[PDB]
Amino acid sequence: VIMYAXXVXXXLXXGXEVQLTVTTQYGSKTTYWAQVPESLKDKNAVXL
Amino acid sequence: QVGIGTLIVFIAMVLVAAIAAGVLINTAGYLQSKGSATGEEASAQVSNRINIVSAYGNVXXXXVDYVNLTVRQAAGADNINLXKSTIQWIGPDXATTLTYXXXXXXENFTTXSIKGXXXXVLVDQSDRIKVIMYAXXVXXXLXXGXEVQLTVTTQYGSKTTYWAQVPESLKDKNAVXL
Amino acid sequence: QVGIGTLIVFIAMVLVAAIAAGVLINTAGYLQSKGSA
Amino acid sequence: TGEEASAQVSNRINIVSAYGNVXXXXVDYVNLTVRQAAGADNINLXKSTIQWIGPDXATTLTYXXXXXXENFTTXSIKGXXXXVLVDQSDRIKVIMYAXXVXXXLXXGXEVQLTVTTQYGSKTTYWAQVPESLKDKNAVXL
Amino acid sequence: QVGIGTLIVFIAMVLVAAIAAGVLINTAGYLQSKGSA
Amino acid sequence: QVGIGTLIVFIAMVLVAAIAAGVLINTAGYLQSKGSA
Amino acid sequence: QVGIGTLIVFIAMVLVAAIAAGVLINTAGYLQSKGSA
Ligand SMILES: *[C@@H]1O[C@H](CO)[C@@H](O[C@@H]2O[C@H](C(=O)O)[C@@H](O[C@@H]3O[C@@H](C(=O)O)[C@@H](O)[C@H](OS(=O)(=O)O)[C@H]3O)[C@H](O)[C@H]2O)[C@H](O)[C@H]1O
Ligand SMILES: *[C@@H]1O[C@H](CO)[C@@H](O[C@@H]2O[C@H](C(=O)O)[C@@H](O[C@@H]3O[C@@H](C(=O)O)[C@@H](O)[C@H](OS(=O)(=O)O)[C@H]3O)[C@H](O)[C@H]2O)[C@H](O)[C@H]1O
Ligand SMILES: *[C@@H]1O[C@H](CO)[C@@H](O[C@@H]2O[C@H](C(=O)O)[C@@H](O[C@@H]3O[C@@H](C(=O)O)[C@@H](O)[C@H](OS(=O)(=O)O)[C@H]3O)[C@H](O)[C@H]2O)[C@H](O)[C@H]1O
Ligand SMILES: *[C@@H]1O[C@H](CO)[C@@H](O[C@@H]2O[C@H](C(=O)O)[C@@H](O[C@@H]3O[C@@H](C(=O)O)[C@@H](O)[C@H](OS(=O)(=O)O)[C@H]3O)[C@H](O)[C@H]2O)[C@H](O)[C@H]1O
Ligand SMILES: *[C@@H]1O[C@H](CO)[C@@H](O[C@@H]2O[C@H](C(=O)O)[C@@H](O[C@@H]3O[C@@H](C(=O)O)[C@@H](O)[C@H](OS(=O)(=O)O)[C@H]3O)[C@H](O)[C@H]2O)[C@H](O)[C@H]1O
Repeated sequence: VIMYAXXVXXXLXXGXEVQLTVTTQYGSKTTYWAQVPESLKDKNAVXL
Repeated sequence: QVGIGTLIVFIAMVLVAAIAAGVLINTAGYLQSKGSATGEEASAQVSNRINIVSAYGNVXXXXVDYVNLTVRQAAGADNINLXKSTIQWIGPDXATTLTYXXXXXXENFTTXSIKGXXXXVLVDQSDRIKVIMYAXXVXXXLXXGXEVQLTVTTQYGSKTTYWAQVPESLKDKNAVXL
Repeated sequence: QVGIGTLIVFIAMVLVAAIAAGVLINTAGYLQSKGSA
Repeated sequence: TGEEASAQVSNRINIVSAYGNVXXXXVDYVNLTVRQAAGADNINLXKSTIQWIGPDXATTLTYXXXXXXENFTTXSIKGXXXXVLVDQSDRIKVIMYAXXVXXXLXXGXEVQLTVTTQYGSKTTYWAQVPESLKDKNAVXL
Repeated sequence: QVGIGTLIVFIAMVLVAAIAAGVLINTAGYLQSKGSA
Repeated sequence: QVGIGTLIVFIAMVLVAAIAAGVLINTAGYLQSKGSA
Repeated sequence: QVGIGTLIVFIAMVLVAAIAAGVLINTAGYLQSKGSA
């Protein structure tokens, strides 16, 4: 699932946390607390 | 007619179970997110720690004016930011808690680089950053014998203590090792 | 009707235990890699 | 119920270090430096209470604004707010007048501080004054 | 009505876990202060 | 709800280990500085 | 007439859950005092 964060919000810096709820058509809800690593120094890709 | 009655009650049971089933899962949804985050932060607090390799100090006239520390990230430590860390100075005159700045003085410390690209972050195991502390701008210089207690604390809460004991004599020493 | 209600809740209890099982292993997975390092 | 109980267990307030002033020949202030625990949310120190089991008076301290009497005052060591811990890197110093709560503090005396947050998580710190305070401007209880 | 029974029993396990959780934290606090001293 | 109860108890264990780990490292910290002097 | 049956049985479940719920609450209380001491 693709999400352009610099267009949705304002491009997350370090530490910035986002709470996502993916709700299916029938109604089932899945929560994910995607928290950016507190440091992004010399990292090409991170694991939220 | 009894068939008509049980049908409507049956519709109630599937809806009542669905509500009970639903909130049973979303409650587990919150706790698993909190449980996952708690495990990561708890391990970070234990592991992401700063090791103090060495500490020296410039000597003017006969009183130590600067206190420098070469810091290195501990074993198995992720990125450590030296701007989100506070150094607590338990000296002979004051007891302030130093914070980060940008070129030292006052009740703030500055970090110059030694080996690395970033002069404020410990990216790899092989980087050393020098923590500049102005003793003449925090207390009242640092004469002989006057020891201070420094505890560098990272943002996660890891604490490293170092007793900077000035040499008992400061005569004919341009720079000494605290 | 009680049997029907039990079956729906049974699915939730199965799924809830799976979620609790999952985080337990995944947390241990991160810890072993951090511990090994 | 699930949300509240999880906050009760998880959101806790940790204590980094303690230090206090030394006037004449005794300790008059007992300052702290608190920090959020693993995954703790916003901790409002204005809604928390500190239980003081001292050598003399054993009371429960509430919050005020500059401290004396039976209250504590919270200054901000590092952060935007000075009464609530928001980020993991926030440090707030609580100030407690030991010459107002009790009759100052001498050597050997120990204080049992229980910092209970609003939700209920309790952190206990056994502040022990050093057994000698000769020629010390500040100590580390 | 089987779903109803789960709800209150669910609430119970939240509390007993909270009660169980506490006894370790405050106990470990004592050995924390005692061990340091 | 057995899974839900496991989660909160799991949060207890990590914190307790975090407290216990904090004791040993800081306790060794003072000994390190005292021993060096 | 079928709706009368599920009402009374519903009353049984909440009490049965409450009876069971208390059992863990009070039992956890004993080990809390037992464990703390
Ligand atoms: C801890 O590390 C800091 C790193 O900056 C070091 O700082 C330097 O101390 C010098 C001195 O007080 O020891 C000071 O020296 C003056 O300025 C120099 C330069 O212009 O910066 C230079 O003119 C002269 O010193 S030197 O280059 O001959 O050594 C002197 O006039 C530096 O400015 C200062 O940054 C601390 O000394 C050390 O303890
Ligand atoms: C190590 O930790 C330090 C802690 O101070 C951190 O320093 C801060 O970095 C911020 C950013 O560069 O990441 C910078 O943020 C300011 O505020 C931003 C926003 O309004 O919040 C933005 O205006 C600017 O930053 S940025 O969006 O262009 O990146 C900036 O004005 C803080 O000023 C800076 O102290 C380090 O980044 C970290 O490595
Ligand atoms: C615990 O934390 C409290 C936080 O307030 C701290 O309180 C301050 O102690 C100062 C001193 O160390 O006793 C005291 O100093 C006087 O007042 C200063 C100012 O007007 O506030 C200043 O005039 C003088 O001190 S200084 O600026 O030269 O250092 C002095 O007359 C502060 O008023 C007091 O709030 C405790 O010390 C600490 O233990
Ligand atoms: C930590 O907790 C403190 C608790 O005092 C909080 O500060 C207080 O917040 C109150 C409110 O929650 O904003 C505010 O209350 C005032 O008085 C109320 C009433 O008359 O008693 C009411 O007018 C307003 O509040 S409210 O009813 O809308 O909630 C408000 O004017 C207190 O003045 C304020 O000190 C801190 O913010 C928190 O961090
Ligand atoms: C080395 O150890 C000696 C031990 O005698 C110590 O001196 C004594 O300290 C006492 C105290 O700890 O300050 C002091 O006690 C006096 O009497 C107390 C009471 O009336 O019995 C009380 O008034 C005062 O002490 S206290 O309650 O505040 O602790 C005090 O006036 C003794 O008189 C004193 O000889 C040295 O200080 C230490 O360096």
